[PDB]
Amino acid sequence: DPDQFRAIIESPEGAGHVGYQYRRNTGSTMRMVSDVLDERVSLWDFHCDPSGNVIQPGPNVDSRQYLQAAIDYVSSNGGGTITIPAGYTWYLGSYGVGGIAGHSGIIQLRSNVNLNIEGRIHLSPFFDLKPFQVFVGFDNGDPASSGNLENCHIYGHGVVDFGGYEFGASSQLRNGVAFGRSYNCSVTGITFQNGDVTWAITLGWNGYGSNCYVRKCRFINLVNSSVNADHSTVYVNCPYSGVESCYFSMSSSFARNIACSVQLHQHDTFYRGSTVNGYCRGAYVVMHAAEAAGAGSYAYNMQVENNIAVIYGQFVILGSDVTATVSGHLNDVIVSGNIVSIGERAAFSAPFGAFIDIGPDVQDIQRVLVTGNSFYAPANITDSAAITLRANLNGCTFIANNFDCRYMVYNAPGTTSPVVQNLVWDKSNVIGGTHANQRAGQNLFDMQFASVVNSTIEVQLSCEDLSMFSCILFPASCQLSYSKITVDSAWTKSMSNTAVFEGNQQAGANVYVSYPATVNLTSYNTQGAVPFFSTDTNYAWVTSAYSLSINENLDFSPPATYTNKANGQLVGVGYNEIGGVRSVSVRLMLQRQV
Amino acid sequence: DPDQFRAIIESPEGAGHVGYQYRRNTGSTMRMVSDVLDERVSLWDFHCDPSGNVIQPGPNVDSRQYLQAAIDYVSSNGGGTITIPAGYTWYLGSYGVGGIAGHSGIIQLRSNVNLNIEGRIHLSPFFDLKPFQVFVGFDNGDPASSGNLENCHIYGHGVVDFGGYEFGASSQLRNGVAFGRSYNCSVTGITFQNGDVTWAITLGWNGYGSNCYVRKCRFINLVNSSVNADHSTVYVNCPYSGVESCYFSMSSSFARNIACSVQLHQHDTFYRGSTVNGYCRGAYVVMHAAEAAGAGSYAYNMQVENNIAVIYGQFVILGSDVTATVSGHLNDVIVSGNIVSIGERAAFSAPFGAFIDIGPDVQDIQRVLVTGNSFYAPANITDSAAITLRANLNGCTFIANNFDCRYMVYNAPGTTSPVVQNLVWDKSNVIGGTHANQRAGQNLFDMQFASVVNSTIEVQLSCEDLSMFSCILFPASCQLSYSKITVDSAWTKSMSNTAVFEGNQQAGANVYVSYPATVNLTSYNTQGAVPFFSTDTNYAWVTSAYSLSINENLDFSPPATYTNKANGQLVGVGYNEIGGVRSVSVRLMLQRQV
Amino acid sequence: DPDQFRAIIESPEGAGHVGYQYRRNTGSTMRMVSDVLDERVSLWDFHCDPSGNVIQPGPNVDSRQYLQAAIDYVSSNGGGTITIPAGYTWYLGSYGVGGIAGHSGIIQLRSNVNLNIEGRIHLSPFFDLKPFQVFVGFDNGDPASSGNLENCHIYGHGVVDFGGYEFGASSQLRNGVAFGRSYNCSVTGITFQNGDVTWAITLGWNGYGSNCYVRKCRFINLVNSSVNADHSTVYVNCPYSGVESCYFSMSSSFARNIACSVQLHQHDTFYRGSTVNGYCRGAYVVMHAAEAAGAGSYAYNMQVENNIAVIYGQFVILGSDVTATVSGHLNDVIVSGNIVSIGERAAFSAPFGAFIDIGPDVQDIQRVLVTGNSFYAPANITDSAAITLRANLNGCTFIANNFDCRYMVYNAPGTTSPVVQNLVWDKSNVIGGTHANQRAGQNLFDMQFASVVNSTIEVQLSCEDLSMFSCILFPASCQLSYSKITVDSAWTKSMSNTAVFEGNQQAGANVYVSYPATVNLTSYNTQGAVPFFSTDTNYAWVTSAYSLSINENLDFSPPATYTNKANGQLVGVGYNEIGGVRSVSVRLMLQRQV
Ligand SMILES: CC(=O)N[C@@H]1[C@@H](O[C@H]2O[C@H](CO)[C@H](O[C@H]3O[C@H](CO[C@@H]4O[C@@H](C)[C@H](O)[C@@H](O)[C@H]4O)[C@@H](O)[C@H](O)[C@H]3O)[C@H](O[C@@H]3O[C@H](CO)[C@@H](O)[C@H](O)[C@H]3NC(C)=O)[C@H]2O)[C@H](O)[C@@H](CO[C@H]2O[C@H](CO)[C@@H](O)[C@H](O)[C@H]2O)O[C@@H]1O
Ligand SMILES: CC(=O)N[C@@H]1[C@@H](O[C@H]2O[C@H](CO)[C@H](O[C@H]3O[C@H](CO[C@@H]4O[C@@H](C)[C@H](O)[C@@H](O)[C@H]4O)[C@@H](O)[C@H](O)[C@H]3O)[C@H](O[C@@H]3O[C@H](CO)[C@@H](O)[C@H](O)[C@H]3NC(C)=O)[C@H]2O)[C@H](O)[C@@H](CO[C@H]2O[C@H](CO)[C@@H](O)[C@H](O)[C@H]2O)O[C@@H]1O
Ligand SMILES: CC(=O)N[C@@H]1[C@@H](O[C@H]2O[C@H](CO)[C@H](O[C@H]3O[C@H](CO[C@@H]4O[C@@H](C)[C@H](O)[C@@H](O)[C@H]4O)[C@@H](O)[C@H](O)[C@H]3O)[C@H](O[C@@H]3O[C@H](CO)[C@@H](O)[C@H](O)[C@H]3NC(C)=O)[C@H]2O)[C@H](O)[C@@H](CO[C@H]2O[C@H](CO)[C@@H](O)[C@H](O)[C@H]2O)O[C@@H]1O
Ligand code: NA
Ligand code: NA
Ligand code: NA
Ligand code: NA
Ligand code: NA
Ligand code: NA
Ligand code: NA
Ligand code: NA
Ligand code: NA
Repeated sequence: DPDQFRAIIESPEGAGHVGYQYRRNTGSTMRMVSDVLDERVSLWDFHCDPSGNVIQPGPNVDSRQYLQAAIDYVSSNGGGTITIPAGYTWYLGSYGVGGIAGHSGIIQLRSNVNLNIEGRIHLSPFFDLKPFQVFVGFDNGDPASSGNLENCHIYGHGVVDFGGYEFGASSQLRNGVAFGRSYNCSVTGITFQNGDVTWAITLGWNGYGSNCYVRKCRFINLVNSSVNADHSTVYVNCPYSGVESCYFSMSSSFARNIACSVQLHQHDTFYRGSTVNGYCRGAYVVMHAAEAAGAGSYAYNMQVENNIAVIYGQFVILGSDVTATVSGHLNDVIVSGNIVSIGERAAFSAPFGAFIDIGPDVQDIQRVLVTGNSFYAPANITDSAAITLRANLNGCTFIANNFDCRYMVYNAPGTTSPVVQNLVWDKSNVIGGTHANQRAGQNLFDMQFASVVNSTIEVQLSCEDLSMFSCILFPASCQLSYSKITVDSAWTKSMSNTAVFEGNQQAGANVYVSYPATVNLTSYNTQGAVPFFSTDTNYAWVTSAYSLSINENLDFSPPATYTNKANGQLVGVGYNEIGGVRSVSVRLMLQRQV
Repeated sequence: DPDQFRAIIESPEGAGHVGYQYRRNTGSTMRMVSDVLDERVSLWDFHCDPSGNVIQPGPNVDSRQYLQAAIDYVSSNGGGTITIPAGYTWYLGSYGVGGIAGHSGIIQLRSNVNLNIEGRIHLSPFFDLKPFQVFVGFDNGDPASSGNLENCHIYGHGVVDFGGYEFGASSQLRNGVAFGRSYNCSVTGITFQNGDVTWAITLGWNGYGSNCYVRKCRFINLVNSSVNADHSTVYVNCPYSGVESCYFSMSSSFARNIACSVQLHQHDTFYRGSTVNGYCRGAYVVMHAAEAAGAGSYAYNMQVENNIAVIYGQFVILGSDVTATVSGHLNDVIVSGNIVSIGERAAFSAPFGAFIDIGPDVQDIQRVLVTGNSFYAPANITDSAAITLRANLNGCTFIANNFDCRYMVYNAPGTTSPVVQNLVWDKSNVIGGTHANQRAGQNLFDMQFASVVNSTIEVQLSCEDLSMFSCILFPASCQLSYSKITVDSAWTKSMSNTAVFEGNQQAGANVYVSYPATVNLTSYNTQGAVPFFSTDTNYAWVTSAYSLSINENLDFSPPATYTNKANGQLVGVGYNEIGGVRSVSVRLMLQRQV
Repeated sequence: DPDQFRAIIESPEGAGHVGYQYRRNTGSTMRMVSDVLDERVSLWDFHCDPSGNVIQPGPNVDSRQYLQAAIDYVSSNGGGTITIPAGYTWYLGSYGVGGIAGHSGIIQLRSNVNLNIEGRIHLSPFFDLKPFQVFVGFDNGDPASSGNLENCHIYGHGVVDFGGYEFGASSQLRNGVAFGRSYNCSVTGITFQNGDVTWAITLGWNGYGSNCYVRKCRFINLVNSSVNADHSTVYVNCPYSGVESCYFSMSSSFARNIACSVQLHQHDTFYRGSTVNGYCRGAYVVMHAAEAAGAGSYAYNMQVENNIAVIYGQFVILGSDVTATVSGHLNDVIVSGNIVSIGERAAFSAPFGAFIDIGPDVQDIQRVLVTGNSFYAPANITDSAAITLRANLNGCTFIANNFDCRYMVYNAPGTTSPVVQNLVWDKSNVIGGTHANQRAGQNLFDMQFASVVNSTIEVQLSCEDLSMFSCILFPASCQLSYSKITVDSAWTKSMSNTAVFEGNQQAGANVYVSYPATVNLTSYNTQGAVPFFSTDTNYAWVTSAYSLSINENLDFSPPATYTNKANGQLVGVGYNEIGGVRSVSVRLMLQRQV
């Protein structure tokens, strides 16, 4: 049948008739060529017209149904990896159908079906002014009724290009990859670019999912208009999941005001080793009660480490909230090894610059460690703080950071009156000098709170700034109890005010406080050991004080150390070599219970 | 010969007769189809019966000999990568033969032969109740006589499933990958699951090997029975080797009592960026003298950083030991950036909770830096410590950590009496408040040692805990010399005991100590400058003291500062505006040589 | 035409006549075998003689033109990935031509053309004694006229072997991969070995380039002769670029004196997670004004974290410089989590050992944070320092490090006289004890500078070292102002000198200083409250002092605290129970404005 043989060979079954054995090894399987070819699969195997003839991709070709067919087919065989070939741009030109339609989905991902994107995937103008989620892992329009997406990995050296199209309306949503209720899924190596989107990738769905990761990806120019309501490049909404070694860049002015790189919203999540430029915000670390279904109502074991950022707003934002029925809690957080600066901008030209923000809208944030970070803002940016503490806080600890910005602790007066507990600012935090001389009328630690309890503020300057009103100021409206507040004397000799308690709160029974002050004293006339007393009676709270001044006199000396008396004078015993009433003005370290 | 031509084409040599040139490029090599196919290799090329017909894998098919044949064949050509295809589960049903038999080996790995596991590898019930090591890189039953395994990489999106089978006896061993005397080997991307094993991966053999790594792997439910004697998921037994970005999870109760994620046992080894849940222990960092053959008897440059863990026992365990002939030493260790909690459990229901443990069974551990970590244990877990110091220590330094647990330093009285040198607890360690009010009868730093030398403990509270017996207590049995022990006054005003030296050890010539105390004093009756003396004679050791109390009196003041006298009284000079014997009880900061 | 059919099949077009459809799927594209084969490409498709017959690689075969042809061809189709097959060594035996010739180039890389190196690439002896750059991404002999290289990735399990050939002359250059003006390029997984080269990889060109990375690579024995002038394994000369998780090893003696692992020379660059053995230096972090064209004249956001190193010289070297026209600035640097030791060597046998060096040859270095690192040098290495501060510094901050070496701060007297600003050494830096008893004639902090301003040095010992001359010494030639210098008393009771100011600089108006001293005092004879005065008149600068000694006497007590008098005596009020002139020698804490 040698006519039939030639016909068979040229037919689509022809490769199934040509035998093969690996490297002529007689111990190897006797196969057909088609068997070996069938070990791999690409978009070319599905990118064909109804008569089976291949179609070249391009801007007038909608590749969506072909990729979907490929995905569908490989899913039917228990999975595999589909290559999107290099050297070609594959345009997407229509919405998907079925369970992804509720999500404005283009492509449905399926379990165990990996995409090796080596070429480029580009959105056609069909999508201009419309919502879209390019890859969707949900299988139901209602995520609560969705099955899971498992073991789906997107990787390669290729690109997803969003076509530069602006949002049509603020209320729209746009996404690159929504993995859905996603278990062991990942994106590695891909560049996402040239868009106006809400997110590039989302992981999980309200706590459902596990072991999802974004690694070695680039995210470039993904906000481009004033219509875009909000952008967060990666939203991590399942536990045991994270972002590592990624690069995030924006150029748009709008991004400086609206864009965040990462959301960590479930327990055991991380954001590491990544570089951010041009964004408003670095990361939110948040437990929303509305997202607590899959993994509980606590966000714990949250890690933000070893990132590099230039931002215009706030680096890390901490928060939690409630619904009628569920209480969200954020605890057990570490922020460490990050090097962050506020980019060159005018004061008040973007959201208030901060390393840590305690974001408003019942919060419960505690057990946070912020350690071994650097923060810098240029000297003109009045709105820059180590922490903007703008809502209730139940604990945050700062150790061994270097903060070089306008404020250390700040909240705006007569906005919120946060209730503050367990704010620990260790003496090993180094306060930079870039804003020296810029602080007229300002308090370095401006404690504009309802109350402060169980808190520690150990102020240590590293250079002079005599422009500042005070190192630390508590308004009379702020209650202060069971706290330690100290101001180290270095670089403070010429300051009129070091610590200010406008409500005399430092007299509290369990307030432990020390700071420098200038005190005028007068002695009795007695020759010999002689008392010196303060002229003012403002010191009923002082347990001891000691001299920070030299004694220019030969004929007498004031006391080295002082106690107080019931009338609020200080008193100490000096020495009159010759008698006479003495009158001196001395710099003292005032101490209370320390 | 056109009959012969058709026959040739359908034969196993047929692809070797069909010509090919890349993309019709006339400058390309004129090849045959078989040449291009021979560029890749899969298990399908060896998974055949004796007549060459392919065999489908499945639970009634033992794939072992076929994979071994593939490995053997590729090794003969100088190496390559064998694909274990996606969409299939490949069952292993028998032991291997030869040099791996001594190791209970299933598959022998060979140098330069990589395995790309995209499908699933599952153990058949043949292995129920038996020992096994799935992949073995030794080529001799005696590892000391083994050749090396070099340049062998196992990677992909696939899975090794251990079939859920329990151990048959405690004395058995079970492993996933033993690389052997392994140089430039790695496992990346693989999920190891559903087992009862000793290890999932071991790297090296008693110091022999180099540049072995486990990256982006998952390890899930690898302990399931009470028979399992001990589990450590990755054992690193060669230098210049490590674990990074991995995920470790257990669900079994037995795992909470026996399972550790990593062993770092040779120099220049690391454990980074990984997430652990459900394990007893995080990592051992140990030099066993018995393992010192390949790389010397020092474990140095050991790094445990930026991990996330929920454990039930101890995070990092430090140790070393000796044989008759060889002395093991552990030095130059860093533990940093880790965020760790003891999981919800009853007190004493698992091994004692600790961030650092100094593990018993001559140790030599020194030059350890523990910095910028968080640790948390729930308030009910009495058995929780920043360090359980249960064997000899030659040095460990703690700086800028946040420890929130029951004890800071602990050892059980009348177990061991460790000899302690160079324990440094810097003031920048922040002590959390979760266990406040839980510490009746307990010492926060319970120094239950034979001796303490060249040590620093700078206690700083961040909130009150008046339940505790003391901040720090030394029993009379503990010698204390050439040390600094300080208790900051903040939050201590109402404590009866701050530091306790049951053997009066704070009087030592080179002991530098300060802590608060209440002292009753009486003055002479003299008007004017007047001495006040303590009623008790317990202060022969005090170099100075100063007031931590206000003076409620108008008519006199006690001294601000005090020295001592030979009889052990304190003495200072106050001021009697009017004469009369005065009697006061004051809170003082007692100081010795500081 | 069945003769023609058989002929066609055996021809190079034969595979283009054999039909295929994926897995017999009738919905799949009807293709030819050649179409599926054309989805991949290897060196075999170009490694052929002029008649198209394949050539086997080997030491007598020059593979260069064949690889270049492959690269060229794939570039023409918009890119792809070329495999360099496993199981073969591919020798390079000649220079390339054209635009790479100016760079001594062998292979020209092209945009979007990736190289998957699974086999070995070896240099033939043609290259002995000659310069070479194996892979070059420039397209012009003058880099300023070069186009860019974009989207080029080199990866796999293979090896580049430099053939062991020595340099022929010091003035020559040799490189593995020069990416050129390189945007989104990377090298992953490759081992570079057995050479005498200047660099293994360079990224960027004078600030031009972006998003270039070296990951999971090994670099082994890349210096082997005394001819080699200088070696730096990776030179990062574009922003948003870095090195992570790499391994660097040298065995040569010459490497201990000349070799550095990484250069970070542009903003937003990083060096993380890597292990170094046998090198002189870890990393330079430098802004050269001569390299400022592409990305500006500031190196900012520079990160060196979580590395492991054994080196013989300096870990991190900081610098900047100028040209006639351009000023380079280095700022916003973090160095954190690194564990580093000086390898076993004789004192002065290699460049001076240091954790941080401020390298000479107008510098501008500021806003540097050095935190949470360990450093160790063996006790014999006299030339070991936490910082060698050998050129001008505008700021560096040290917090919570553990430095165990001979010096903390050092500069050699009568070499440079650096101008120092904003040097911050926080009290949380722990000073190790390995060099105790080795410091005869040495100052632990040897402040051999022109001047020191706005600086903080808080010395805290952790053990005794009475061998040292002083803890800190300022020569009379060093101006000191607006600074804080403190020496904690612990472990200092027996020291003759703690802080030394050879120019009496501690008297400065804005110098804040405290340290211990022994002081002889004499009292008046008066019974009762009685003054004690120092016999020496060296204390005009002291604001207060207090006792660090016990009082062995019953009949009197010296003052607990002292002030001074205009003549430079100290004075305080003690108590004579019985009268008589008293004479005591006491250890005091001397304080000035603190
Ligand atoms: C851009 C971004 O992520 N911003 C963060 C805030 O997130 C919140 O606003 C977003 C605005 O885009 C999201 O809401 C929008 O999308 C919702 C979800 O889309 C639906 O469900 C999807 C699964 C389908 O595919 C879609 O087709 C659609 O059906 C939609 O319901 C909203 O109407 C719309 O506005 C974001 O919603 C979350 O999206 C993730 C990712 O897709 C998804 O997994 C979640 O299910 C979904 N959550 C919920 C509850 O629906 C929404 O959360 C974020 O709130 C803010 C955190 O900071 C604030 O709150 C802190 C705690 O009080 C406080 O401290 C802080 O100061 C506050 O600013 O951070 C970013 O702004
Ligand atoms: C599970 C685990 O790793 N536990 C750690 C302890 O390791 C020790 O016990 C293990 C129990 O499973 C291992 O011993 C077992 O296996 C030995 C080796 O198997 C043989 O050799 C292999 C190469 C072959 O393939 C096998 O067929 C067989 O011939 C076997 O000899 C023992 O009888 C058996 O109990 C573990 O042994 C090491 O295994 C690694 C990995 O396979 C291998 O590379 C080494 O060669 C082998 N070492 C030796 C010396 O044989 C064995 O080390 C670990 O000791 C402990 C550390 O903490 C303790 O010690 C500290 C220092 O004193 C102390 O501070 C601390 O408090 C102590 O708890 O940590 C885990 O428990
Ligand atoms: C080995 C190394 O990298 N050493 C570091 C120092 O770099 C400087 O010396 C190098 C010696 O090899 C390089 O100069 C050499 O190469 C130059 C460039 O080659 C040319 O241009 C290439 C693009 C072509 O392919 C070549 O064919 C050739 O045309 C050449 O011009 C020089 O003559 C030659 O000596 C190195 O030069 C840089 O090389 C990189 C990587 O290839 C390239 O991207 C740059 O363009 C090129 N730069 C310049 C300006 O040409 C050259 O920089 C390095 O200077 C030192 C830093 O520390 C010192 O300076 C600090 C600041 O003052 C100071 O604090 C510190 O104490 C100092 O030691 O670090 C290493 O030693
Ligand atoms: Na929807
Ligand atoms: Na905390
Ligand atoms: Na209030
Ligand atoms: Na054995
Ligand atoms: Na240490
Ligand atoms: Na004892
Ligand atoms: Na050149
Ligand atoms: Na700094
Ligand atoms: Na000078």
